[PDB]
Amino acid sequence: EYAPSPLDWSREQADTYMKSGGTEGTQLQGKPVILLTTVGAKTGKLRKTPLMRVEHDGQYAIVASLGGAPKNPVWYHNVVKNPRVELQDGTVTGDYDAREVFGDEKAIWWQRAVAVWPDYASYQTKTDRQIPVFVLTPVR
Amino acid sequence: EYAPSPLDWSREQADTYMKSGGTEGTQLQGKPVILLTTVGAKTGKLRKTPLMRVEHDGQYAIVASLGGAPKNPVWYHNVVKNPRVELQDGTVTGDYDAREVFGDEKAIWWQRAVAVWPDYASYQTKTDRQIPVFVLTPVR
Ligand SMILES: C[C@H](OP(=O)(O)OC[C@@H](O)[C@@H](O)[C@@H](O)Cn1c2nc(=O)[nH]c(=O)c-2cc2ccc(O)cc21)C(=O)N[C@@H](CCC(=O)N[C@@H](CCC(=O)N[C@@H](CCC(=O)O)C(=O)O)C(=O)O)C(=O)O
Ligand SMILES: C[C@H](OP(=O)(O)OC[C@@H](O)[C@@H](O)[C@@H](O)Cn1c2nc(=O)[nH]c(=O)c-2cc2ccc(O)cc21)C(=O)N[C@@H](CCC(=O)N[C@@H](CCC(=O)O)C(=O)O)C(=O)O
Repeated sequence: EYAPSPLDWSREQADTYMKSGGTEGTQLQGKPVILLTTVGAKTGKLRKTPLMRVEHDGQYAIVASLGGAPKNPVWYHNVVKNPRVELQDGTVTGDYDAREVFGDEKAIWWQRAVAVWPDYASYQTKTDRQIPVFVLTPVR
Repeated sequence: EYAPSPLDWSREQADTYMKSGGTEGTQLQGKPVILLTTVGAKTGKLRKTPLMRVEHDGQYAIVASLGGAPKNPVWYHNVVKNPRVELQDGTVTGDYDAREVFGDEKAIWWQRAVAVWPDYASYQTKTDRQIPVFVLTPVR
């Protein structure tokens, strides 16, 4: 009662990430965090979203978890509509194309994500909604 | 003169800016440079555009001119359609609302811009078309 909401923390972390040029706000419980920029599905405004860092050979994966909620985070719809995103990993920023993965291809990235953030597994057991995963490829 | 083509240079400067987290690529002939993020008017894709830094009390101005050429840079149309932009000044990134300015209000910012980059004045004498200027106001 009177404490900030999980959404307030997320906003604050994003802000710190931006103000600091990727030097602060890059961690959550000692695990690395990236900053995603998406284009609003409806408004066309830039939205900043801290997410866990899941990386393999220059590609990143992002997970639309929101704890184990019934409904996807709003940013999920931004990525689907506008797959050109920006991902900042510490001081390094790049543009990427995002592609939702399914089945066996997803299970690969899902395992890599759980290795970074074990709670993802627990999130999935809390809900029948299949937690989306996108794979991000640098533009070349 | 062994200069790179203006497109290639722009891409490269933007890239350096992004890779370095605003620590490199922030200068052009000893004058400061910002990195503008816009949403494509038609595609909805993120575009990164290095521009001269023109600043006053937390607001920025940006000037739309490739030399004194007949047609506006294409990013001009992105800002008109999608006035919510991002501006990176060195390590600092923020969200801004952009509005095109005219008459007396423009002349104020035009003076500040010429102080930073005198060539702007010369660009305007090469064309009857009035070189656009936007004023960017922080939001959030
Ligand atoms: C070719 C095009 O680039 P541009 O026209 O944005 O280039 C303008 C240049 O000014 C920039 O490269 C700029 O970075 C250069 N520059 C500077 N330029 C300055 O002006 N001022 C400065 O102070 C400055 C400083 C500066 C300092 C260092 C440096 O390295 C460069 C600097 C492009 O990327 N094309 C791409 C993307 C274009 C795009 O955004 N496309 C939109 C299309 C929206 C549109 O145009 N809508 C209508 C237009 C119709 C109409 O106009 O009525 C349509 O296409 O139907 C989208 O994605 O949606 C492509 O073809 O794919
Ligand atoms: C409430 C909403 O948030 P959301 O995008 O649904 O999801 C909440 C997010 O904070 C949340 O998903 C993540 O940021 C939280 N989060 C992680 N969330 C995850 O899902 N996965 C992670 O791995 C993760 C890691 C993480 C690490 C650190 C941290 O601080 C937060 C982390 C929001 O930001 N609303 C904004 C923007 C909404 C938006 O994009 N609007 C759209 C359309 C909206 C409409 O249709 O009404 C538009 O502009 O077009 C607003 O209402 O103005």
